Amino acid sequence: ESADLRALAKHLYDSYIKSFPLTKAKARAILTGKTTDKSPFVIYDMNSLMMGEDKIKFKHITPLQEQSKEVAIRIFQGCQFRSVEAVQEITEYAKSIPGFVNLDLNDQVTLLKYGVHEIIYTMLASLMNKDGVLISEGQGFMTREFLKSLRKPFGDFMEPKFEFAVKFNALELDDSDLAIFIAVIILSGDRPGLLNVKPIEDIQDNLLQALELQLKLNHPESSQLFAKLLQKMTDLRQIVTEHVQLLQVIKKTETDMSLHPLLQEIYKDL
Amino acid sequence: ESADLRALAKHLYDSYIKSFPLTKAKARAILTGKTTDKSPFVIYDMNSLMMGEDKIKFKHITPLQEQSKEVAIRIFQGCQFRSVEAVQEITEYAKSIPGFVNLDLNDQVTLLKYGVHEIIYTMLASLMNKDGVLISEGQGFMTREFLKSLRKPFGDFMEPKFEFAVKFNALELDDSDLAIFIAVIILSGDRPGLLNVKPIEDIQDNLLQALELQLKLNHPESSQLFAKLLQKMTDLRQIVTEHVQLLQVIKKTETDMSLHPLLQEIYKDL
Amino acid sequence: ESADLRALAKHLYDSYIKSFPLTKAKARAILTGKTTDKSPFVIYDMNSLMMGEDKIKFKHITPLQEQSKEVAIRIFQGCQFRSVEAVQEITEYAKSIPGFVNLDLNDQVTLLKYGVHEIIYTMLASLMNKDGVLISEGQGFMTREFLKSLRKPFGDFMEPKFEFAVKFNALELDDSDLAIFIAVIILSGDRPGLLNVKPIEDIQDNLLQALELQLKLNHPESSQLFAKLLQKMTDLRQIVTEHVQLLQVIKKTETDMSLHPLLQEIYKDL
Amino acid sequence: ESADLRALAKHLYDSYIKSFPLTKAKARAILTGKTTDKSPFVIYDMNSLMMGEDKIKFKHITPLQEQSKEVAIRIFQGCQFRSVEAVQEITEYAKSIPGFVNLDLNDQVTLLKYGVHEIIYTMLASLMNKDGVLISEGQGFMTREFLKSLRKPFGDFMEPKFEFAVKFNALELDDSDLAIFIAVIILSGDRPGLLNVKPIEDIQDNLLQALELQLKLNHPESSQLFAKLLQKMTDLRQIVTEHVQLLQVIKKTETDMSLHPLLQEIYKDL
Ligand SMILES: CCCCCCC[C@@H]1S[C@@H](CC(=O)N(Cc2ccccc2)Cc2ccccc2)C(=O)N1CCCCc1ccc(C(=O)O)cc1
Ligand SMILES: CCCCCCC[C@@H]1S[C@@H](CC(=O)N(Cc2ccccc2)Cc2ccccc2)C(=O)N1CCCCc1ccc(C(=O)O)cc1
Ligand SMILES: CCCCCCC[C@@H]1S[C@@H](CC(=O)N(Cc2ccccc2)Cc2ccccc2)C(=O)N1CCCCc1ccc(C(=O)O)cc1
Ligand SMILES: CCCCCCC[C@@H]1S[C@@H](CC(=O)N(Cc2ccccc2)Cc2ccccc2)C(=O)N1CCCCc1ccc(C(=O)O)cc1
Repeated sequence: ESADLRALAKHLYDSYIKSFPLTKAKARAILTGKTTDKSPFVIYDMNSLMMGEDKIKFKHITPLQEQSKEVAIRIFQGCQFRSVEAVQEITEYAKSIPGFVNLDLNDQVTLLKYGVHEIIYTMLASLMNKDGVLISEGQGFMTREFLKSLRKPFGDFMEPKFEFAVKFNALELDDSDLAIFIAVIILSGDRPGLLNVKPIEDIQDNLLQALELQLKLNHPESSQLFAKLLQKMTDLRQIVTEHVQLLQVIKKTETDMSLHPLLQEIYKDL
Repeated sequence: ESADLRALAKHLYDSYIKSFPLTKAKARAILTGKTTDKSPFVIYDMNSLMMGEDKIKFKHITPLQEQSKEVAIRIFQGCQFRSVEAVQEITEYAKSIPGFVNLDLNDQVTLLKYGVHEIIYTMLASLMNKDGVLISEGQGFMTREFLKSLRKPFGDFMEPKFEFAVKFNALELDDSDLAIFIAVIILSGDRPGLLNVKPIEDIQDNLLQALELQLKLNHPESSQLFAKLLQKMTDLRQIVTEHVQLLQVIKKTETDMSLHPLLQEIYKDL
Repeated sequence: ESADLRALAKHLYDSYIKSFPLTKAKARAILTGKTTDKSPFVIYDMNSLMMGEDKIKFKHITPLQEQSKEVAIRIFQGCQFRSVEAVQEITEYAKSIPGFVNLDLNDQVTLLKYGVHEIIYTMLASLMNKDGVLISEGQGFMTREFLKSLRKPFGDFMEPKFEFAVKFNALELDDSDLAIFIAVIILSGDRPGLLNVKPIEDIQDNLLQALELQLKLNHPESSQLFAKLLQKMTDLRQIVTEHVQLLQVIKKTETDMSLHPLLQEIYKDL
Repeated sequence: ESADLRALAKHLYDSYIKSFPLTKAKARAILTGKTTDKSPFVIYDMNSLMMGEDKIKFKHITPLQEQSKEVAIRIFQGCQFRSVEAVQEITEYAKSIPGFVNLDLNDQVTLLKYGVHEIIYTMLASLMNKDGVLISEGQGFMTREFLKSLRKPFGDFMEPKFEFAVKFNALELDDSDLAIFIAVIILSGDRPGLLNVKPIEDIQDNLLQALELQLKLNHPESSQLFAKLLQKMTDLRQIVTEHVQLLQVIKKTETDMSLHPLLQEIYKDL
């Protein structure tokens, strides 16, 4: 029901609004150069990384970076802090998903467990441009080279995230559309331990129709955006696929490396 | 354009029908479909094979289980052949798509170079069911169980592909439907090295359009099929990466076997 | 380039076969293995000894235990003679080796002058077993015991070769493996009195890269065989020195035997 | 896995680092004096020789040279003074290679028994440049020709060593590299009195895999640095025995010459 779909739509909107602070909307208004209430303090090298330690809030080893826990570490054990934060919001927005919180207790988790990372890169896009990506609330702009120049491992960590973002953003999906896309993802139903599935599908349908008319409407010209959009999902897989294989490395190679429970539990290889 | 979408959809059925031997139709009839006609022989256990292997139109090596390849190695080195074939089938077909042949020969090489697999794993499905799969012109039937009983690298090869058929075939798609879905696979347009993506997406779109109306007209009581059937290429793409991982792996596991040369080159890998 | 390697192998294999009539495959077909075909006349005692040459395919002297020469010596002398044929064999296989002839002869000789012995014990390793050693076209089999009961500086010369063997043999290597293994020795590059090592050193590396891919291939389950192998040019390097000890030790014995000249020459000592 | 491999090594390095004092790196500092910090005090003859006993703590005689003990013996003992200490480090280190102590006691010792020397000559290498060898905690220095003149025996009890050092050094391997090749050494598999080897073997294989990768990574240009480095494994033994056999002489030649607790036990011909 159209009238019920705009409802469904609009319904997921405010939620996304209330579960996530850095909307694509704000995150884009901190990337262009137009308004300069406060632009993003940019990070491109060490002098700046450090300079941004004072200018920006980085509750980590302020002075050196080498001998007392190298930086890539602090820069990596950083995302993992934002991380916890993501699943916080993410899960939250999932709580609001129509009928979602009804399904098997065991499954909801699964849904979150996986779809949480896939959703992390979905969002993440609106956070970056081909010059770099914003950090800590978009209160800063870490450059693409700064990262690219890092230690043998982590060094390739993000570089493979732009090609996706660049393209994903190229569809020009505003906020109003994201939430529902963030909705579908979650109600996938093709995950391990998926106890009872048809329901998660009945839901995902609700949100596949909804989201559908949202593109047509919100993007009259964006012919085939839906198909185009749903397609992106594969992109998001490999990325999550690959990412994992990294934490697969990193930890059995960084055994002092801690890991918050929500992550400890979603960080499940394969 | 409706009517035009109507004919495109037919255009492709015809050709597909002409470029493709074992269809989902005739397969079904044979598989889970009764039609107790010219039923196939079955392989349910290692010997049950040998004691059947001599009962079919193969072409390469006789039943030699000692210093002459083991079941495993011979069944895969058999897919390859068959795949190698359908490659041309998908090729001749591809040469029937509106505007295709008009593409640059490099992209035509590309479009085909990657989508072939996806095309393949999708069609393999018209021969699968939870229990097994058609073999040798579907003149036989390999069991998911039997197959499961094979050498270490090969054992869990189909198990996860089998899962796909489950979900893919769950859509109960008919040939006229696969006919376009398969056309979309060829002109995916995101492939590496395409030098003219404009047109490749121009056609494809006219195909997503053509597809949609199809899935509609023939499945009026099943919404989001299109959007479902679409959000399936990620499963395929997923498989694609597996094959090429469960394979590259075998490269440095069967190189000594440089007794493949001309047959090894006539095949290469895909 | 793996293609390059996979062939160098068969090339050298070929030549190992063409150059070396008796192989392991056979020194094994008649050794402990069965194939009960051309059973090797055994020598367990001094008594069987004399009763043997009157049947053994030897060419020169008869089992003259009528105050005509003495056994041990006689049984030793039969070795050095063998090795002389050996050298021919090996001196030929040498030619098969990539640009082994493009090197200054003031090295080619050396390489052979020094390697030869090693290649002599490496093959002997295949003619034995914890229980003995094949003799005369393997058309015979001297015991591990009988030889122990031999004269003062003789009844305890091979033991180490046996002690050795075992180990080596345990790599269940095949002549196709050994071909390449032999090659790598020849171009040992660390031979004293070398003139232009560069080329040599280069080749042996190619060889080393061929051998290495071999074991990886030929033997898929046994890592570090390659290493467990290069750890063997050492034992051989030792055993070789035995060959000297008894020799410069033999001088003080079989010497005044001036009814030898053009024979103690044809064989000299190496 | 390359993950578990780049780790063993990493572990194996600090070990080396925290066990063996003067490193190859710290050493190559001294030898290449483009610095001033604390240059060595070189001994090029008796003239100079009696000066190290001024700025250096030469635990040996300074007044008269022959009667109340001569110079060669006054050095040799000094050589084997490090020996006892050579024990320490490795012995200490030995207990760091995973699964070491986990072996049957006796067997443990064996690895130490013999391998205790090959490392020594391995570690002495980094100590010496074509022109000589550092001595006394890297402070003092003892020339080649200086030692090349000593009493009849010792006279050349180093010349051949240098050669090896000279040649070995050229592997341009560092401590990361060594530590492992030091681990592989101890972790033999062909020692006189090895009850249970499959284990020893299974352990080295591990160190050997680590090693392999380590060399690639660190020396991407260094073609075959592996095989080559393993080749040296032979070389080290020649010297060993030669030291072994010429340490004999000095024994029955100099009957009062003692052989501190440790040394004796790890000293045995054959
Ligand atoms: C070594 C490899 C580094 C990898 C990439 C670094 C950029 C990330 S991206 C951004 C948001 C986010 O994490 N995401 C998800 C994500 C997951 C995987 C990969 C990359 C990004 C998106 C998010 C934002 C907004 C809403 C929802 C979700 C952020 O604040 N980042 C964290 C860095 C903060 C600054 C810092 C620097 C130095 C120090 C110090 O000197 O100690 C301390 C702190
Ligand atoms: C060891 C691991 C592999 C396991 C899977 C095997 C199933 C296939 S399914 C069928 C068609 C096809 O080839 N495909 C290709 C494919 C398969 C698996 C994965 C990916 C792609 C499906 C297809 C049909 C139509 C069009 C496109 C593609 C077939 O003939 N099969 C091939 C085997 C024939 C039997 C045989 C056995 C031994 C011997 C002997 O040596 O003596 C003789 C005959
Ligand atoms: C004295 C101590 C014992 C020494 C070992 C004796 C057995 C050898 S082992 C074998 C191979 C070989 O020679 N080699 C060389 C080698 C082995 C060990 C050490 C040094 C050198 C290896 C070879 C084989 C294949 C290819 C290349 C090289 C062989 O034909 N043998 C030759 C002897 C035949 C018997 C005989 C005895 C007496 C009389 C009589 O009544 O007059 C006649 C015949
Ligand atoms: C006549 C025999 C000559 C033999 C070789 C001499 C060089 C050695 S090398 C070095 C340490 C070491 O032993 N090695 C190994 C070794 C083994 C075999 C041969 C040669 C060297 C290095 C090592 C350390 C720790 C671990 C592993 C390896 C050292 O301090 N050296 C000892 C001499 C110190 C100076 C000295 C001289 C004169 C006087 C006096 O007149 O008062 C007093 C002291």
